[PDB]
Amino acid sequence: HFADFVDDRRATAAGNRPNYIGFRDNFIGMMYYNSGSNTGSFSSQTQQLN
Amino acid sequence: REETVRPDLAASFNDWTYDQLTQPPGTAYLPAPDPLTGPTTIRDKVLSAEGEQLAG
Repeated sequence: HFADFVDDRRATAAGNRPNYIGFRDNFIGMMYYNSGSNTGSFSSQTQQLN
Repeated sequence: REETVRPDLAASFNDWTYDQLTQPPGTAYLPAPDPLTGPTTIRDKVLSAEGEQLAG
């Protein structure tokens, strides 16, 4: 980006900060665990039994 | 064939009451059992009040 900006010839350049973006360890936060408002459901058919 | 016309249907012609008609089959009246005596009604009030949450 920049590291110092005085006149149009007299500037300097530093590389941007390294930013790694990937998924979490063990895929934490992919799946709504312990969110009561939207829970998953394992049930048989005749499914009145979450 | 007209010898066996069962002559009290012809007496009340177009005026048949309930005992002269073929009814759909069905048993008599047995009273409905107590829902307190159900197999899992009271024990759901007891096992949950011990601290459990039940489902199934």
